[PDB]
Amino acid sequence: MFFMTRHAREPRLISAYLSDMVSCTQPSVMVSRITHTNTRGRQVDGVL
Amino acid sequence: GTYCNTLNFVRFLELGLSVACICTKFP
Repeated sequence: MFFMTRHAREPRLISAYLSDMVSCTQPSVMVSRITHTNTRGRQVDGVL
Repeated sequence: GTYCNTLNFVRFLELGLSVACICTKFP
């Protein structure tokens, strides 16, 4: 029910929850010409 | 500017599982 409240002490269960959440949705199928990038060149995947 | 990728194909001998068996063709 409440991650950040109950498991407010252990900082690894929260990261596990976040990883499971981001790796839960099917990636959309859209290749585009100009998208978001970072300084090095990696493209951004999602928004939180 | 924005397209859709269709038919993500896949081969077998590039997978990696093709090191437990010796596959070979025969007519």
